[PDB]
Amino acid sequence: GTVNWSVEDIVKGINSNNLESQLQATQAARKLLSREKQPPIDNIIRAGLIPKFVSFLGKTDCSPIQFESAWALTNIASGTSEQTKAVVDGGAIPAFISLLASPHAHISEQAVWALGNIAGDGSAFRDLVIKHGAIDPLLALLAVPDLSTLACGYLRNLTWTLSNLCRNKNPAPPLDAVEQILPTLVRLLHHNDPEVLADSCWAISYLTDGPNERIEMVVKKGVVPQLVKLLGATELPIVTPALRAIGNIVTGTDEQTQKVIDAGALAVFPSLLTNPKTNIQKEATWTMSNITAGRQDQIQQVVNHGLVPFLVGVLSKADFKTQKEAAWAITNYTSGGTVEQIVYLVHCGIIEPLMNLLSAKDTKIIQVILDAISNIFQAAEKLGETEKLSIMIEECGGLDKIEALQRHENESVYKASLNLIEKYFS
Amino acid sequence: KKRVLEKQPARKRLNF
Repeated sequence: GTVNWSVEDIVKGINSNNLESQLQATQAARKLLSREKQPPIDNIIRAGLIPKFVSFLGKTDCSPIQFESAWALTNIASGTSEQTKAVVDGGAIPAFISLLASPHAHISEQAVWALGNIAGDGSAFRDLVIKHGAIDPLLALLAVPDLSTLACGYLRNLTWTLSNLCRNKNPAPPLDAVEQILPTLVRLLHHNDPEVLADSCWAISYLTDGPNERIEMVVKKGVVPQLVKLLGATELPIVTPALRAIGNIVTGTDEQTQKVIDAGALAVFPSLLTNPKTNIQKEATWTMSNITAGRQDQIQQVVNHGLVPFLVGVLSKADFKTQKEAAWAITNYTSGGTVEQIVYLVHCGIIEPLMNLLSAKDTKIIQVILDAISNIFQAAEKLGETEKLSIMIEECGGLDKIEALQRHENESVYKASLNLIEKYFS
Repeated sequence: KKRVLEKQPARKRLNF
């Protein structure tokens, strides 16, 4: 008889001095907040029930009311930032951290969920939860020989809460906290459950989004092989975070990019650059562009894996954002590549699609394309072959696009097009 | 030069 209660009855029951009346009222409140039709969180907050739930969180003798209040506060902290702030202002962080060590698995799981919802609000509440000392109990909950002995849902919730503790920036998670969490996160990254894998991979992608110091921190744990293995997975929820993490890693030093390459990541890109999902193609092309901005030996490893034809294909037909990432990749290739590599580019058939891409409203893509065409023309000069390249660019209908860009609102575009016209077409 | 970009897990979850 706790279904479809009024906030008035719940308030009257909780305000009584009868622990059982309070328990039934809190259960009614939980059921009201556990509905799928927009829970009445604001009504429960305006009634002043959060402090009473926070107090119930500490009644060890009555574990049912602890569980009910934890569920209710978890659902309240799942809403807007203001509702999570109301939960935190009730003093719920320390109460949930204390319940993390409860002998009842369901109560501890609800505490993990509540702390995860709180930390997911932003950097401020995340760092506050970390200051209150939640990392040590959370990791102690996972300190077991084999993770497979834990319940699937419990482990998934723990993984999600940790990933939220690794999330958000400005500021990024504390360095000590990341060092304390990484071992368990890597242990979870090798688990067999797809949801745990996806969440731990998202956490790793979070930790690798930043300065090269954090990327080095993550890479020192030896996760690049596992990340590449997950990159070749069949489930998109696992491939997406893996690709994001690989991309973040290759945005760092050339040595970290080489660590990625040595793990065999390039061998997976033939299918990533042809993935039916647009986001996968876009982020794979972005990763390829960051790889082509590396050393010449890395460009040569890209060439050896036969990925230049796939970039040509992406430039020929793909979403405009993927095509722009491919143009950036080609520009970096030509800017850092050897003459033989810049010639292999044309031998693969880049000129025609790269020229067809010049007839776009986006100005930055035009600047990138014209820089790439300047670099290729310089590579041709270096072999006394500019004339044949010019005839090629004029045959495919590009010269018309180059001379049309001589009039353009942006200045650098028309300046570069005029330079090219007067320097290689006379 | 290395550039930056521009299925994620729920930031907050409601039990049931």
